[PDB]
Amino acid sequence: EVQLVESGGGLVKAGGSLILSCGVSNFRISAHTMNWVRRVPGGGLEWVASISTSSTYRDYADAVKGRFTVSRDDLEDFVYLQMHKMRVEDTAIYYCARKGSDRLSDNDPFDAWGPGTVVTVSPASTKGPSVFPLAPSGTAALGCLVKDYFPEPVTVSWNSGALTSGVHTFPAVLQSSGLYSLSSVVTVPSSSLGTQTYICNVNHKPSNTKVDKKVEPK
Amino acid sequence: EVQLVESGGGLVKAGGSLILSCGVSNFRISAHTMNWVRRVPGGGLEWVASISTSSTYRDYADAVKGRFTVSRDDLEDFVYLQMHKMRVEDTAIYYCARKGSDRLSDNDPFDAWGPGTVVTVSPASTKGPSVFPLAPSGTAALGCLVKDYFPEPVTVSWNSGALTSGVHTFPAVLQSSGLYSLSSVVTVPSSSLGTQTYICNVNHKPSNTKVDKKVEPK
Amino acid sequence: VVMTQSPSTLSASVGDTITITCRASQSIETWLAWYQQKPGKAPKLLIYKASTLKTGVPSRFSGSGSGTEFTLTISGLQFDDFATYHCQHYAGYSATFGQGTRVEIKRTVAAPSVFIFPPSDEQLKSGTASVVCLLNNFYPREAKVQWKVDNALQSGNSQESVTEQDSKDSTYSLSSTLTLSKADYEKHKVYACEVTHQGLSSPVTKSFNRG
Amino acid sequence: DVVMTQSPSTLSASVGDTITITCRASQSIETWLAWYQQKPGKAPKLLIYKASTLKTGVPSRFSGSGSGTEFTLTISGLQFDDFATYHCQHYAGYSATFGQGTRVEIKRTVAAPSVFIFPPSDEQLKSGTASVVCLLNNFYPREAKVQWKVDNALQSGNSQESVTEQDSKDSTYSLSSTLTLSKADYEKHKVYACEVTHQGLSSPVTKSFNRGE
Ligand SMILES: OC[C@H]1O[C@H](O[C@H]2[C@@H](O)[C@H](O)[C@@H](CO)O[C@@H]2O)[C@@H](O)[C@@H](O)[C@@H]1O
Ligand SMILES: OC[C@H]1O[C@H](O)[C@@H](O)[C@@H](O)[C@@H]1O
Repeated sequence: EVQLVESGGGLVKAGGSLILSCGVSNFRISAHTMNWVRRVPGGGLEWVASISTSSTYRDYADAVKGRFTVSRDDLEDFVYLQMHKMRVEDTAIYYCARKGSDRLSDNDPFDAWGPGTVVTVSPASTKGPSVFPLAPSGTAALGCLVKDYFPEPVTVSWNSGALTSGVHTFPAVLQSSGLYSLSSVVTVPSSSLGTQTYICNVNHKPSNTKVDKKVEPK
Repeated sequence: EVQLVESGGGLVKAGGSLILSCGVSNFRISAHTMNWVRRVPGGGLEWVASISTSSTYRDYADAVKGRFTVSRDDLEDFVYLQMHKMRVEDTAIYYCARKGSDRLSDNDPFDAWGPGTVVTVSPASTKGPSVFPLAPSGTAALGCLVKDYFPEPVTVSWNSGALTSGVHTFPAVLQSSGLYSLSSVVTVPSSSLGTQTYICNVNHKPSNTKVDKKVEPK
Repeated sequence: VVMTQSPSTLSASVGDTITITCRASQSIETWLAWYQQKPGKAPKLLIYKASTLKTGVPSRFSGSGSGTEFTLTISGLQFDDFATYHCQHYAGYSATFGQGTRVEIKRTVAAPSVFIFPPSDEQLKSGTASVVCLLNNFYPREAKVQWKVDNALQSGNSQESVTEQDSKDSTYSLSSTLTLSKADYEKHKVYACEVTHQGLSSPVTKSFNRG
Repeated sequence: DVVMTQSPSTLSASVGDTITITCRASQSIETWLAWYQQKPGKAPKLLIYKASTLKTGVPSRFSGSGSGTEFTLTISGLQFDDFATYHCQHYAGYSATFGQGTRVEIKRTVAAPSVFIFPPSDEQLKSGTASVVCLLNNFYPREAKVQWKVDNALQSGNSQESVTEQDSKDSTYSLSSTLTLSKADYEKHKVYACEVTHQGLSSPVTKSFNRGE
């Protein structure tokens, strides 16, 4: 029996990119126009893209034109769908489908379909950080923890840029949650912990978030 | 200047699949062998895969052979890398790189590289569910909440299969965390809440997890 | 070209002869196909060029029409035929679908029995509160659940799941889970789920007070 | 298969120095050898190929030599822009293979890390997550090891680390390690400690705190 199988689905943040692929069993794709179709949550089907034999014609639904790309690999029998700038309404089950019939003509229905791969686009394309103090215990260390933001980057200054000496802002780490986190620290004279106020200025331009956190002994 | 740009990186669970693509600016890929290379966390580069002009040969590193596939689309100038059965040690920055030079010769270096896309493979390929009781506050309703598991499916029975009438086990939902969650409920006579014991048997074959939870009034 | 199917939901009895209609915004000759699709499965081609039955498809399926008006007829519904049906205009390099028709077993209207469950202490000690609302054995399928915390309409923090038609009584059931961190859950007192459904003359609310 | 090995793995030098990086092939590769520069988070850039051909536009202080199994990249007069990783590469008709990379860094004296531990802020803890932070400040060279212990129990798998580039004024490195725990798990134990080793320390350094004190 003819078979198709999609790979590559999953969760995507709005604005992100995801690439799907389709492989086959028991036929060769080269004689067929290949298609992507999606089943939206309301239940209906939406044609997404088509690629003719020899890739002579590539066609897209109006809703994805300029964001999606379809390619074919006739020698190892794969079809690809690049999805860029993804939107909430791209959320759907994506199928690869062969255009064909028992007897090929210039315009055939979709006679063979893969089982589908789920693609889910979350609505937030950005997220501002939470900012927590790293409280100081002759030299003391203090800082700010900038946690759970997306995407990069974040900038950190101290005392609106007046405190630069001794400052280290670390590279962000990608947490297992898919959110970024970084720390910014500074060492200062221990005697100043009583008099001087220390404020870290965290700016996250993607989410248009600014946070000023005062760090003081606990 | 010639340019390349990778798309499609992100977080993947071990055993999962992810597909990358590469598009270009200011040259045509058809005259070039195209390559994928990765920079591992220790800092070194590892050649991953190549595809020759006209796709005469597709070559793979020993570590990825049988799991990765490279394809080329010479008409719209894209290269693809399918990555399947992914392993923690596939975690890296992935670059597309063309074999070429100021003057193409029989054997050239990699003269143009994309900026790279980050691919992160988490070690757990499965995760067993937490099972919480849905406590019964005529006819009463009780159940079990089977939360945070991966991948599908989970099966649920009640009282080792002796209680079937009135049982509804719902389709799982994909949570924003990427973990699945489903609830199984049953309606029963309110009079039986004092004497009859109700146990939901949750089985998660992928993680070889079995849980028997007794549901009783608060 | 825009394709419009009707009805959106068709309720019928086993053995019935039913028709599904598809209308095209402009003439498409006979370039029309019909697919069946079961939940979570792939579409299956039934008929193409308006009336040609795909080999192996049972003879109780048939299609007719040309130009702008097309019909799919199922002559003697069997249990296997309850499913969604899709029409499709297909051209050489593109296609477009109608919105689909869900064919279900007809029964009398049945209002949901509503139950709300607070988070278990165990889960709550881990830092997460799952509050579950259950709509049991209702018909037809359309139901609406709204969560309110201290009379505050929630939005974006719940997920729903619905069963297929029960094999014995042809009803549906629905579970809605409102998820909140232990911290946010302890910020409010009254948790309530509000249900509307064709079988309810006014909305039904089930609630509990935290603690 | 051809294996390429670079020497040294980390090369420490001063601005203006002339330095050499060596690359060795496990079998003869004629002159099919290329050298790349790469800065953190950036793409590799081709410097030299066929062992000694400078890519057009690459500054003349870079040069390469060698054939067979022994190759060298020479940088004659290091500028600040040249502190980076350098990679050698054997490239053949279908595949290529790289050395392990050589990091060229600014040389300074050995400096032991100054270690600091931070408990989670009460604010974060009330949201249900506890991030415990360990700071290793201003050490050199870059290799250091940090381990977390909770109630004297060696932890495993619940921490992430990141390291700065060489400080612009004193050329040291700094490192942060974050141990992440749910509020529930965090309130289950008392003593939180990070333990540090570094060649500049004669014995491990431990910083700890007691939850709530
Ligand atoms: O999308 C049009 C058509 O494309 C594919 O068939 C092509 C070729 O392989 C066939 O031999 C001829 C027959 O007329 O048509 C095309 O050139 C198939 O996908 C076909 O089913 C489809 O209608
Ligand atoms: O692999 C041999 C040869 O293949 C292509 O022509 C290009 O990639 C060249 O740069 C390379 O030298």
